[PDB]
This record gives sequence, structure tokens and C-alpha cells, in this order.
Amino acid sequence: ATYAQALQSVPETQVSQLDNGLRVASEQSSQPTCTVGVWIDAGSRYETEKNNGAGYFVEHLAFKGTKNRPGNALEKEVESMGAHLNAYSTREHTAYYIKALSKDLPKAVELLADIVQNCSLEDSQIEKERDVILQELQENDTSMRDVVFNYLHATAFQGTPLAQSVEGPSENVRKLSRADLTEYLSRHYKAPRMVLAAAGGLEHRQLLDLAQKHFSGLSGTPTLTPCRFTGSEIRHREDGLPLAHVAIAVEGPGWANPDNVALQVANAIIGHYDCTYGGGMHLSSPLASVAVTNKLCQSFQTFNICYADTGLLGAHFVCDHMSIDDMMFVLQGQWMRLCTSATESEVVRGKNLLRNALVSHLDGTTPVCEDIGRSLLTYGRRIPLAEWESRIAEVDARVVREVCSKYFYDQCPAVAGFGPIEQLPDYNRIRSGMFWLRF
Amino acid sequence: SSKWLEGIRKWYYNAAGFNKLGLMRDDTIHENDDVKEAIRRLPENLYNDRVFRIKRALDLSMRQQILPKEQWTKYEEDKFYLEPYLKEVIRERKEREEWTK
Amino acid sequence: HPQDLEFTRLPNGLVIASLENYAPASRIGLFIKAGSRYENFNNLGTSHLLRLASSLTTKGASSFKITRGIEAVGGKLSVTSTRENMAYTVECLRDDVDILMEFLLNVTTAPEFRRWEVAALQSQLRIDKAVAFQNPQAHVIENLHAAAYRNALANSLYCPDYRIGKVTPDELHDYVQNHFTSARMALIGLGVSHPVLKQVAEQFLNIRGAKAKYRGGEIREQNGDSLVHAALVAESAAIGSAEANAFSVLQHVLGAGPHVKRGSNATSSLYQAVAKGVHQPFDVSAFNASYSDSGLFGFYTISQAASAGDVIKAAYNQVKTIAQGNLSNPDVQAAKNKLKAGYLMSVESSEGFLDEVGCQALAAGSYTPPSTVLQQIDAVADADVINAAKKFVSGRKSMAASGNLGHTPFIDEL
Repeated sequence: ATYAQALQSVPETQVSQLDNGLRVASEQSSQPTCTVGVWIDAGSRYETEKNNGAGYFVEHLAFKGTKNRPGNALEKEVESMGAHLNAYSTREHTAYYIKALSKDLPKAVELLADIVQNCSLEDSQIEKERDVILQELQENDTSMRDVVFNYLHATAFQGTPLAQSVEGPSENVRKLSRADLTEYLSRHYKAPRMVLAAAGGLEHRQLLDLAQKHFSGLSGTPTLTPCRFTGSEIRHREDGLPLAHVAIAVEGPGWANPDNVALQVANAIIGHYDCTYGGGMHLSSPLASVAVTNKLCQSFQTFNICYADTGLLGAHFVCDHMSIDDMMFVLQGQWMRLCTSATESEVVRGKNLLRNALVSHLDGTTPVCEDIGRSLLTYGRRIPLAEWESRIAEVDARVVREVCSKYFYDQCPAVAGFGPIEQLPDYNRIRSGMFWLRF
Repeated sequence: SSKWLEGIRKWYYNAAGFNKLGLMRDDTIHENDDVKEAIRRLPENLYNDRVFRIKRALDLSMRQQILPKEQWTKYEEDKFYLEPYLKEVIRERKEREEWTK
Repeated sequence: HPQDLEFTRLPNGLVIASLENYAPASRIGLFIKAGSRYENFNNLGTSHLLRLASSLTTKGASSFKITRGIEAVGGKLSVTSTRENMAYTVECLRDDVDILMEFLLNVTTAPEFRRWEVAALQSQLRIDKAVAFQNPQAHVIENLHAAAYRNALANSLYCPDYRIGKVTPDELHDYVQNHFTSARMALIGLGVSHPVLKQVAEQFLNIRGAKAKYRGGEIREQNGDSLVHAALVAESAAIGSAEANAFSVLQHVLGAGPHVKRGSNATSSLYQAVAKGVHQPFDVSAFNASYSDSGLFGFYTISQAASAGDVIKAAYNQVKTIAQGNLSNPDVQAAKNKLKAGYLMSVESSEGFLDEVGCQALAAGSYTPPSTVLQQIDAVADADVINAAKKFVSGRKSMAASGNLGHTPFIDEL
């Protein structure tokens, strides 16, 4: 086979609409199982000040009492069909999906309609699950990496609803009401904003029929404001921590730019390292070779995350506090090396790694249906793989130095520092060493 | 012919002087970092013998005194041990250069 | 899609299972019976040392050439191993498999393993063992296998503390010479064609311990960290038997990992009956460790220290009331469907599909399609389930425990 044989043999992922605002879509596959999910474009971005944590509350509350079925007869029937059920709510996008077997397909779509539009809520449930969510905040308080990323958002987006944490402050947790929670339910789920995405052993005819047969009666019939990336530093000195967590990020381009794909090439070149790899002194990544050489980092990840035309072009390293400024120095050195002297072989290696990560990512059931759901909540469309091969072939080192001269070179950062930050330099050192005066 | 070049080699090895302090061939090598890698990668017993011969040589040159006649390391029975290891280190050096260019 | 698998067991001892499908993410697995049970008390830590030794100089191509070339074509190489097996998995694009195949050949059949890199590998062993045992459950499981084998299956997946440094690479090279023989290699491929692997596996390998009994007993660890872990297992069922499949349906009846997140183990009746028994935050599961010549089965408990043995008694009485035939039969059918979903959703991807298809291929000798295996899940009588539970009750015990063990009984009050 070849590249035309690679890109030629490909499914097409049929989409449609129901005239209720229901964007339905599916991709056929060859496995004897399926995953049917609803992606609702409603996270922390679609809230107010006074109800931080409503969406988190719903995705932890929508499984302990439905309308027709009692206290746990939903989950009872879910383990009766023998299938997986998952829900996760990001800052803008919320997912409720069922990983199920092909035979219980109308049961699957009916139970998904029960989860989406047919939830009951009891005040004993708000009581007990309020206690449960305070337990879950106790759980989240030591998961350090999420503490870092919540710091990063909570300083980068002063004012806007993007810096709302999904969990919300606990004093916004223990004062809620079911009427205002359902008022959020009744204002922020309604006409267009939901994709019924399915993947696997079904048909778009079949899923279209079940969509018309189950979800008809959603009766769907005024948000999405810009975001001011402020850019600053937040720091949490706490020396009862052994490992130091530092993240630094600048403004992300978003979705309406192929500069997203350019930064994917660049952060395929720089990328990630952990202390548990095989072969340290022979890594192609120069940052990785130096960080093995002088034994600097425990781990790092240099990556992209984007929201709608905004977001965090990010980097996150964990290391001991007696080695922080060295790691920061070599990190900014590799960033400016890509800014000025981007030659060809590194661009070639990054495009190979982009091929590998993208193809091996888009696999399975949940990554496929996840891709399609978040694509058709944001884009209006799904990207085919010919588009990925084309937008890999479009970008060379000249595009790299254009994108690096715009996005990195003397831009104000957001630095989230956590732990033993005693060596971690002042913000003006990041500013003055952020560009180069050609040294 | 080929016998004459070897005789020049034997003369030069005797007139070089590092057989009069008991040293051997691979103990006079000037250090780059490639030499330091080759010294790092040695087996333990020859490393100990290397440091003993070096320490006797520094002693004898401290009192500026040559060994007797009988303890001179005669020609082409000295162990030519470093050239495999240093050869491979320089080979990996050439490998890095030819891969990154 | 008119395409399906292709097989050839090359009769001088090796297996090839190619699957030319149209997926770009091509994977090559190479599966060997070289796990911990082929390593004994005088060379422990050697399979762990071999696992982290993926990226050294091989005969012809040094580690620089290997690491930089494989990263330049962008392939990802992962190596995974169990107590029975090793597994070299190289994942990449569909078109770039021949040079990565030659690097796989070098990794296998070209050993040099030089001494300074072995010292760096010792440091790597210490770091890897820390990253392993910083999560409690795997510590409990290695204690559990250590408490139920009087022979080589009790050994770790890792290096013990006293094998750091004291291991030399010529021990590894003799381990190569006596166990990496050509009759022990199952080469499975997703996205590659049969004649490619046929030429490579035919021309390019060219080389050519005892049974484990039942130890019985317990291993305690006073840890004092407010999360008591306790695992209790008896010896149940070796590989191949629908008896072991009946133990699998039994652990579905008891309860496995929650199929619903933020649930409370709905049809998983262990946690229901023990939540009825003990009104606390805790966490209970079942577990089954099947291997080739023997097997194991039991339950696992995370609990608070103050209510641990109460949970152990309650779930033990649950095992007794199920082994004395007090249950329902379509619930056994719905749990058979749970194992149907589990087996069909252990083969969603390319990767786990590769893994268990090749491990079944190396274990059973030939390939078996999944649909008749699903038929064999549904086609086991309920008397097999009841006799399997009664066999678990009738047997001996094997208990590993860790945590604040001041409120957990030993044997008699289990």
C-alpha cells in the first residue's frame, strides 16, 4: 500500500439534523459494539458568577433518580444491559456517552434520552450528593496537576466565564437550590447545541430513525462572548510538597486558524518527557537530551489546549526546586531556537510525530466519537483524514518561523507556580529572557 | 622493505623514554572528553593496573629518577588496550555528526 | 470490507498472524514466553532489567542509530511483560515497517548490553520501582502472588531491593542464550501483509521451566496510612477450561469494576450486600489470575481500618451463600452478557486486540475467533458456577494485607 492507499480507504461519517435543533451524526465501523453519546456545548463558559459549578453538579447528579424509573433503576438497567456509562464536563464541552453492545441499541438510545432530557431531582439527593461533592473536593485537593491547570486558567482569564472552575468554589456548592439548577438546565441546553454522535456497528439510517423515535419531544426552541487573555503570574508557595509543578502558557489561536496545526507541529517537536523512558542520552529532542544530561526535570509536557478562538498554548514541567531556573532557561532557549533558526529536519521529524500521534489517537470507539462530537459542536463539520494529510503537507519551516514570530516572540505569559517556588524567578526574568536580543 | 619500518619503530620506542618510567602506550594519552569516556568505560582490573603504573611514574619523576634496566616494558609486549574503546567512542562521535548533518 | 486475518505457524517453532486491514496505524507485536516464571531466586530482577533495556547497542547498530532513527520515522516502541510473557509492540504508520522491523530484529537477536549503560540502567531500575510502588494496589498484588506460590510465579514484575547493582549483563546474555530461542516467538501484525512477515520471520530469527505449586499463607504489611488493603485468593482454575470461564462468570456475578461512573455497584451484588452489611465508605471487588498450568481467584478490599474485617466476614458469607446455591439464573445470564461486553470491549482498539489475540495465539497454539468464544461464554451451565464457588470455599487460603492491620483477622475469623 501507499499514501493514496492510506487516505483512500476511509469511512465518511454521515451527519444530519432533526428540526428541533438536534445535530445527529454517526460513523460506521467494523466492530461488533458501539458508542452512542450526546455532546452538549455547555461547560463553565455558559454560566454566571453566582452559580459556578452548576454543570459539574448536574453531571454528578443525573444518575440517582430519573423520571419514570426510581432511585437507581437507571444504573440498574445499565448494568442489566451490560454496558459502560460515562460523563465528563470540561470548561465548555460536556459529554454523556454510553459504550454499549449492538443488540441493546433501542434500549441504549432510550436510556440516553432518559439521561439527557428526563432527569428527576430530589432534595434528599441534593443533600447527600452535596456531601458527596464535598468529598470529591477533598479528593481533588491533592491531585496536583489539575490544581496547576486551574491556577493557569484562573489567572489567565480574569473576569470572563472561562476562568470559572468547573467544580466551583465550595461556598458556591453548599448554597444551591434545585430550582436555580434546573433553571440552568432549562436555559442552557435547549435548541441547537447538542450532537447525538454515534460510532460503530450501526447505520446513519438506523441512528436517524432512533433519533426521530426517541429524542423527538426535546422541544428545542444568547451566549458565546469573547475572552480577554490577560496574562500574569500566580504562585502558591507551599514547601510541604516534595516535587515542584510549574506551568507556563501563552495565548492559543483556537479553532478558526490552521496555526493550530502549525503549533501541533511545533509541540510535536518539543512535546513531552517523563523520567521512566528508555534511552535518555539519545533523544532527538534537544530539550529532552539536556534535561537528561543535567538531570533537571521529572517530567514535562509542551502542548496546546484551545477554546473557541482562544486558549492556552502551554507547557508544564515538574522538577525539584534546586533545578528550576535551569529548566526554564533551556525551555525558553528551545522556544527561541524555533523562533529564529527553524531548519528543515526538525520540521520533518515533527510532521512524522504529528502523523503518528494523530492517527494512533483517532482510534477505537470513544476517541472517534469524542472527535466527531466536539468537532460538530464547534466547527459545524468533521475533518476527514485527507484534510489532515493536506494540512500536514502545507506547513514547512517558513510557516514555523512565521507562527513562532507571532505567537511566542515577546508575548506576555501566564505562569502558574506550585510548591517549592523559592528559586522560581520573577516575572520580569521571564519577560526579559522570553525574547532574544540574539544573546 | 617492511622490516626496516619496524626497526625504525623499535628505535623510536626505545628513544621515546616512556619505557624508562615503566609506562605503557595507552597511559600517556591526552584528555579530551572522548578520552575521559574511554577511561570511564574500562574494566576494573586494568584500570587499577593503569593507576598503579601512573602513580609509580609520577613518583619516579618526582625524584627525577629512572627505573633499573630490568623493569623496562619491552617493545610490542605492552597491551594496546585503549584503541578498541577509544576507537568506538570516536566512532559514536562521527555518528552524531553524520546524523545531525 | 472483504478482508480478514491470515495465519501461518512456521513449523520450526514460530507463529505469524498477519491482518491486512485498511487502518493506517500499523502495529507489530512479538510475544515470547520469557516472564518471571522462567527466572529464579539467583537471577531476580533480570526480566525487569531486560524491560528497561530496550534501547541499547545491538550487533551492528548502536543505541544512537536505533533511538534517533526510530524517533526520526516517528515510530513508538512499547514493551510490556507479565509473569509469563514479554511483548515487543512497535506502533507506527502503515508504510514504514521494514526498517522498524529490522530494529526489532536487532533488539531481539542482537545482544551487546555494555556495562556502563547497565550502570545507567541500575539507576533507571531504582526510579522505575519507585514509580511502580507509589500506587498501593500493585504492591498488594505482588504480595498476593508472593503469598501463593512456592516457586517462580511468586516473583515480582520488578527488581527487588537487593538485586540493584549486583546483576551483571553477562547474566542477561546467558539468559538470552538459554531462553530467546526461535521456537518461542509469536509474531502478530496489524496493518502488515503476510509475505513481508513471512520473509522476515523466516530468514531473520534463526536460533532454534518447571511447574509452580501452591504455597498457602499470608503476608502482612503494617503501613499505618488509613487505607487498609486486603486481598484473599484461593487456587481455582488453570488456562483453557470453561471451569475458568465459569469462575469468570462467577466474578461477574460477584462484581467487577463499576460499569457506571459515580454509581454504587448496582448488579454487582457484593457491594450491595456488604453495603447492607456495613454502612461505610469502602470499595470491594473480585479478581482472577489465570495462568497456563495453574490459576487463582479471589476478592480484593479497600476499606477504612475500623471496619475492614466486618467487610471481609460479610463478603465471605456472601461467597458461602452463593456456593450453597442461593441466587438467580437470568442474573447469571446477564453476567454472561457482561463478560460478552467485556471481551468484545477488550478488543475495541488495535492495541488490546493485538495483545489478547496474540496472547491467546501463544497460549492455545492456534487462533480462535471471538464469536464462538462468546458462544462459550453463554454455553456454560449454572452448575459450573455453583461448583466453582464451592471449590473456592473448599480450598485453602492465600491472604495479602497492607495498612493499619490492627482490625483485620488472620485466618480463623475470615
